[PDB]
Amino acid sequence: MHHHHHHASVTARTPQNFSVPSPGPLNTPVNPSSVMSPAGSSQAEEQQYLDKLKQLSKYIEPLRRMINKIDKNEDRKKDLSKMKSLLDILTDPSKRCPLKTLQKCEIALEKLKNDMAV
Repeated sequence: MHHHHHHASVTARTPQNFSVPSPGPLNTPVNPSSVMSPAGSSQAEEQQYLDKLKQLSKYIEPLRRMINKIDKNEDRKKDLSKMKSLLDILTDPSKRCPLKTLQKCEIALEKLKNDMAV
């Protein structure tokens, strides 16, 4: 008789950002008319789309620090809305992040970097 698992209990299930479910292989359609990938060339686009969410998912933090050093400048008071926005965007809890926001955050944060580095 082992002795170690005596403190927890299986009561209800509730995942949190990739915990229980893990959609990997896409070879089982369910929606009507699904021929947007006959040759099977849509994995790198489905992977980068999610990989891009994770790409800026890192820059989403540095923004918080910027929001302070930015509001700190009366001349760059306008940029304050850029960091707070980018951060408020990339933090989308609906898991609905279109390449438009990702690409914009990357392009925006990039243009804001050139002005931050003197």
